Amino acid sequence: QVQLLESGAELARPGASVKLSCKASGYTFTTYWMQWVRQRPGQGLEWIGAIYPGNGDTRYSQKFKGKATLTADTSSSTASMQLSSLASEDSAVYYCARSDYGGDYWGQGTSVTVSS
Amino acid sequence: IQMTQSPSSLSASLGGKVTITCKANQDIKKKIAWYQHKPGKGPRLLIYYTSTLKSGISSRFSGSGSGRDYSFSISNLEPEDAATYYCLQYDNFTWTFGGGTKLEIKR
Ligand SMILES: COCO[C@H]1C[C@H]2O[C@H]3CC=CCO[C@@H]3[C@@H](O)[C@@H]2O[C@@H]1CC(=O)O
Repeated sequence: QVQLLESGAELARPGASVKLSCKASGYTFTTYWMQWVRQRPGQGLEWIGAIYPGNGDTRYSQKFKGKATLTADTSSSTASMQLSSLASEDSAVYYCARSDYGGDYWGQGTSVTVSS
Repeated sequence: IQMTQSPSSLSASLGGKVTITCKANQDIKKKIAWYQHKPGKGPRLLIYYTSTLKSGISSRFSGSGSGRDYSFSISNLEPEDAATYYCLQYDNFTWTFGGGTKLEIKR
């Protein structure tokens, strides 16, 4: 019954920004962490950051500080990730996920393409 | 926290057992998990806290280790096991994936 519904594909120009979102359904949104992960073409999974909707706490991979900003809206059970000052290397597939001892649910993944 | 996975890729026949390893740059207190990522599917959690099997996951999957060194194994290899596997440390409220291991099956 549990699912994470991820937002659609994005196309942006260099220097622009995009905001991806993920709506949770089937579990208590405010008592678990939500993770954001990146996967560039032909590369492995990379952690971006996490947010705990229940209190707004966030944790970031040092590499993504200044690039990604995580937020959450408890009334809509939605978590968002904003990517700022987009560049070529940001072109990749992004996933949202709640993955812990109690459940493992991932968004379908969405592409962000950065081109002139 | 850095994670180094080995091997980067391997080819094995059905019915056999394969083992992958992961090394952290510091003691992660057994807070390691293993994920399977099959092309066309989202990542899937298999093992956590080093040796605990996730509910609903086949007992053919197992893990062991301590300190900085951990291992993950798949016994009785099946065709559906073809995928890329990743270790994931989750200590200190952070996540760090290993580089991944691409597992290919032989027939
Ligand atoms: C980085 O996110 C915040 O830290 C939490 C990460 C969670 O990862 C899970 C990964 C895999 C399997 C099982 O549960 C892990 C979970 O215990 C871990 O919790 C972190 C927060 C905490 O330690 O309480």
